[PDB]
Amino acid sequence: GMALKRIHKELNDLARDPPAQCSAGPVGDDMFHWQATIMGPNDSPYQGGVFFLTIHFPTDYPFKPPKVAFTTRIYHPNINSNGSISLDILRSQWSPALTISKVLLSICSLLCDPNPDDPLVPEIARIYKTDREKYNRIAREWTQKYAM
Amino acid sequence: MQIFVKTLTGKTITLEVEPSDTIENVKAKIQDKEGIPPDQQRLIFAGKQLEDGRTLSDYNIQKESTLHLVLRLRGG
Amino acid sequence: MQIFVKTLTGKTITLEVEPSDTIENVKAKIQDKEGIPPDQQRLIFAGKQLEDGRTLSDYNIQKESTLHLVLRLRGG
Amino acid sequence: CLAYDEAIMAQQDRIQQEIAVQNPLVATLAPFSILCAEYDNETSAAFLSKATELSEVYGEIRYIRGDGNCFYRAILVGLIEIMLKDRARLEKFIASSRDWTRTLVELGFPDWTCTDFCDFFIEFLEKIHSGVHTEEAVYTILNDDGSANYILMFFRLITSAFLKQNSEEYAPFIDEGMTVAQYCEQEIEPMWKDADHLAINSLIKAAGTRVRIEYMDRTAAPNGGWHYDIPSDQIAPEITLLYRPGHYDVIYKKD
Ligand SMILES: [Mg+2]
Repeated sequence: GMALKRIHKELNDLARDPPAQCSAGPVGDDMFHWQATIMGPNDSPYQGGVFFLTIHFPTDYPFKPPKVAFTTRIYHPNINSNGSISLDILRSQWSPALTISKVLLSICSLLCDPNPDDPLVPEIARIYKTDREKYNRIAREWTQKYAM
Repeated sequence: MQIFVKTLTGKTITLEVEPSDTIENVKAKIQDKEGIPPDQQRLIFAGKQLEDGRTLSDYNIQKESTLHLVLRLRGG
Repeated sequence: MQIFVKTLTGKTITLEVEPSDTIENVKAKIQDKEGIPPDQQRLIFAGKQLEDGRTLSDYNIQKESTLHLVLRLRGG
Repeated sequence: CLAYDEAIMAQQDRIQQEIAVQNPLVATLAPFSILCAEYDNETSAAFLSKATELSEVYGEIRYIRGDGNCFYRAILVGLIEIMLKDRARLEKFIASSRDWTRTLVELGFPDWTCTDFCDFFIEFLEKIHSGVHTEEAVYTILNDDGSANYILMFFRLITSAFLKQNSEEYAPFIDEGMTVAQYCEQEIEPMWKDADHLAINSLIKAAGTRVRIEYMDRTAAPNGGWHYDIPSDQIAPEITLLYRPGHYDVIYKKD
């Protein structure tokens, strides 16, 4: 159906022109479930890390958003302990003109620049805001522990 | 009259209202019972998102009607 | 004083108003010129919707200010 | 909490499912009496009065699902109905839709997704033109969610494009804290978003059509009811819609 045709186009474009730091695709016969990887940005406390994510496309894609969560634990104000991601593109501001490539770019961008408006993990947001030295230390420690 | 407002969890809130009550009035009423600011409430009846300035009568909401209460996304 | 009301048809309506006039009064004046009932009108100034019971002075609307008018046509 | 935002998303999906089971995307024609039968003198006298008066002029109503997309859907049904009766018009609209497609790329829309929606809609029209799609097949496509929503996205896209083409004029009409750019990305381009006058004006002018909206509210009205023509400039309207607070359906003159 139309969802499957669209998902194939998303895969083709991503294979041909992937977002920097990012790879992704189906794990098996099911086109509706992908795994993705993001390399920790350089000049970030996630540097050297490899972070895995799970993408589930709904049956009415692209008219509803894909569901995207980290499976690698990560220390971040906008990403919670279940790997849930607080990013407008995934919920309030999804449109069918967007692609999984743009979602991955947006997640990368979020790793470098956390959103301070109504953060998903308030404690970590405080530490980012007020004690960057400690935030970077812990983020680096979790990178070593979970993402190496 | 009696109308019902169904929340996220399935919980049904009963309200007492006039047909000429505005949606804003109904949201203030819901605030009185659940303590949810009106700025965070969306009301839906028969597919339609209900406008603050309009009345219950504008949408032909009758006795024992059930509206949906859907809170606004917070993000972050 | 004079104020201007721009519409999506591109027409500018010119109105004669006092700072003490309500938004309701302004809508009645638009009806006299254009035939749109006040309950079908939405007036905007400074990028926000104007409330019927407030005055032009409450919103700092003054001599030769420009308002924007749309119809209440929101629908799904 | 994001179990929060996800729980809301899940609830929104369940509400939409609830509406979908009850009503198709695009109903078969019904006589106007059915609209009147929604009302009665005991509890909805004002709406009954409006509907009965409209029954003098209108013979049929085509109910459009209330899923947030009803304005776009009513218009595209209206347009496709013209093109089914007017083969020359269809041929012209194909050529013009190919123009909209290049216009979207020129304005910096996302390349391949927007072109994919345009191409799907153009192929659909070409297949009506060639006779590969019968009238019955067309209504089946417009009721099959995947294809129906692909097509509807074309209309969302040209609505957005027209607003962006005319951003300076239209910026001051926005009342919810957004630029024209932000309004397009948040309120026009996504599915499930209601259309307001700004969006309505844009779609009708971008599609090059002429619409009469019968404004069926409870407000005491001059003989015949309140109505609005867009554009407002003496050609007869090509599409007639019924607006009741929060919702659009398509209606059809008796003669
Ligand atoms: Mg008067």
